[PDB]
Amino acid sequence: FVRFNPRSDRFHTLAFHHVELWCADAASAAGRFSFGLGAPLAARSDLSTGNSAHASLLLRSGSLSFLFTAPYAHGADAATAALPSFSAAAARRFAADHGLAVRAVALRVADAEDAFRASVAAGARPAFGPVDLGRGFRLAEVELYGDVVLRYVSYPDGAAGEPFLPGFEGVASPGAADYGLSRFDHIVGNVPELAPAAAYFAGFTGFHEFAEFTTSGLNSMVLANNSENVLLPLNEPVHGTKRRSQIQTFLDHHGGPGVQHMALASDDVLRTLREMQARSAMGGFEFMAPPTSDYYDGVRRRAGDVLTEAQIKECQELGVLVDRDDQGVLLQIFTKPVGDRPTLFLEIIQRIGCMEKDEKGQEYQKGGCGGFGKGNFSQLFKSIEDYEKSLE
Amino acid sequence: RFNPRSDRFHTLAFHHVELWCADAASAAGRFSFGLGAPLAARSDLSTGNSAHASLLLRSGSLSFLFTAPYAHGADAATAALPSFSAAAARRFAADHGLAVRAVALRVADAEDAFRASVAAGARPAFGPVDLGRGFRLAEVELYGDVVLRYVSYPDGAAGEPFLPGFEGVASPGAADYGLSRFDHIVGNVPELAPAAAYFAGFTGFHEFAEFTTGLNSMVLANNSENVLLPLNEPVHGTKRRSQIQTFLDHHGGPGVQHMALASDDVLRTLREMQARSAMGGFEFMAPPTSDYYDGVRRRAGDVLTEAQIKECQELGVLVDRDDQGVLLQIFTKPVGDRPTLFLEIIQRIGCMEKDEKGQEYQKGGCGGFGKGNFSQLFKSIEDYEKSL
Ligand SMILES: [Fe+2]
Ligand SMILES: [Fe+2]
Repeated sequence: FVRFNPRSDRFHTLAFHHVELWCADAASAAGRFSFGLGAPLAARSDLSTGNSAHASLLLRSGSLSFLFTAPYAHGADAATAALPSFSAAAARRFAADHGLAVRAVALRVADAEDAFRASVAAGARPAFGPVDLGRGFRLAEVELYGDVVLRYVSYPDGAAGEPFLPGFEGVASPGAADYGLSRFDHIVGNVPELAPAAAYFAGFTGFHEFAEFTTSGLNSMVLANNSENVLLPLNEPVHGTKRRSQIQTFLDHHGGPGVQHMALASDDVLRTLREMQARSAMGGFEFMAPPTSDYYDGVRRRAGDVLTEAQIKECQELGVLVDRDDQGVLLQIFTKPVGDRPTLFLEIIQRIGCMEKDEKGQEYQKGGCGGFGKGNFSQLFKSIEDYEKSLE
Repeated sequence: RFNPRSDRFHTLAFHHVELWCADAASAAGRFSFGLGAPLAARSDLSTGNSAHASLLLRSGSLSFLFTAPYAHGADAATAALPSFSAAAARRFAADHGLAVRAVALRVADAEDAFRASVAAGARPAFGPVDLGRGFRLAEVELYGDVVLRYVSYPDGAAGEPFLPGFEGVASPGAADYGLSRFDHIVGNVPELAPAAAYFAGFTGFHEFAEFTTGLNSMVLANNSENVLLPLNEPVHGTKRRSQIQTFLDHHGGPGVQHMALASDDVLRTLREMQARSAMGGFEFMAPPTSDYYDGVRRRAGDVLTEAQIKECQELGVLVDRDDQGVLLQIFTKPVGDRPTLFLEIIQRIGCMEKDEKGQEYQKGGCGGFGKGNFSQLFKSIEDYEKSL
């Protein structure tokens, strides 16, 4: 149901800006994600650019921005880091600690200095004080959950032509094309306990609850900004049970709280999935086994009035799950872990519905249109369990 | 000129090369796509291995293993590679970043290779052990934190994925780009003489070639000479900082500088590889300017056609020759973040010594190592700095 929205953000939160993974080797991670996701390299900051502290590669597709960063070892001169908050020692420990993982969830805000200030005044634990990067660009960080930080980035609307962040050199893509992913939809974190994680996070941002799924194996709650275009869910495990909670399994292998999955939206998910799946065999990402025709007979009954046989067929061929909503239709699919451990994975989706306008010809879509796959949980759990037992 | 055939143990050929990292999935995936080597075997949590995640890529006879250690809830006993040590691997990655940890050769008897090696000076790294099904493994120190690994197994075991404990992975939707075998693997050390004395000393590998130019080099080889393992040391002086020292500096010690991978049709191979550079594959050294190709016409116009020279020029491949042999070669830019490890793609033309029946055995090293191209090499990187 639609939960009330008290529009209580403590600072103006515009939208997701980017995500940064602190890696063992940026070249490797960025390189694989670039062809695996169809996100050409767009900016860079490394030795070739005068940064001898860290190597950073920014991949982009539509409005999706993925930053991959790794520390140099010797001859490293910290003062040359394009990202002032970088810590070689911290990064090195991060990589050994979790393998491939998300370090920063960055949101564009009206003013990074005021967002930090209002955040710390409301309990946020500071991670990196506000600094100017140049051209009206500001950055600040506070602790989100575990060793993941919530990063604030602000700049004049007129500076949006910047490749990424000051200090980053733009990279052109002439012999390059994307697969259709356009934006981050939601970023989910796993914590040992929801309430305290939620109280701290909602308490310093003013973000409100948009949705919740409670019980197997987990309790989830989605937090959103005023306009609800920024969605940050949190999961906690449910103890006891039969098999170990999939949430606990992550905390165990990951070694603590962290980003579990990131949902990436496409406006034509079928075209996008075909491109990704064509790359699976040679280093790309793999997807969860497609459900069986029974599941799909069910989608014909559940939503045969929005998808066409040739579409539902495509869905079954790729392994896409389909959910219906009081006001929208959701197509979603999950990849297998993108790193060495069964921790971080990706979700690819497309939302159908909830379109409206704002005195302009551009028709915007309501955030979270179609839900989060509540109807598919049953199947998702069965696919996960089966694969689990399959791993014995 | 003289092959003393002094091997202290039976060295059959290159078996695989293992790179250690904190993140093997990323490295393996990028390399798979960049080299055209589909996944052929794995050993990890999904196979009962909670100590390390290992991925084996393969193209023809080339085998690349990528390994990273698990951090929490790990059982060391479950390692498929008994020599693996989590703490040593973590330290290795923080020290060198993405790099080659092991150069593995297939030998007659791994135990015999080890015993014969330490009997002659080798620093032991891991004692011989039986992995099961006739498979044996041992390791000794090569240079720095890189080890020379020995594996052995009966010709009937060849019917298995990799080493016991590794699960085979089928690649129905996967095709390679023509890379078929390792040609040579080069290590950089601070001082050549002692390192080469040590290395040639415990293996019995003889000196195949030598280049005394800012670096000096010796190429050691096994009896059949199908295993070539060169060494470089930097020569200090003049102005420019030795590219060999740059490696040592950024890498933090001795280590593998480059691996030359051979293809039977390198032009065909390079087109596939270069078509993927823009999307995460590997980048190469910018092509030499046309005057260089005016040069290969002059120097190899008798063995290569105009169409073939232009193809080389489009791809940026360098050409060189010796007596009875032609070498085609190209260098990629660093494969990881640090200006250290890189790859060399080549094809050797000639030295097809046979008894009139058909192509079956080419002498190793046919065409040299690119001596005639060093000057273009110095110029290509100079053109990089002189283009910030
Ligand atoms: Fe999701
Ligand atoms: Fe070479």
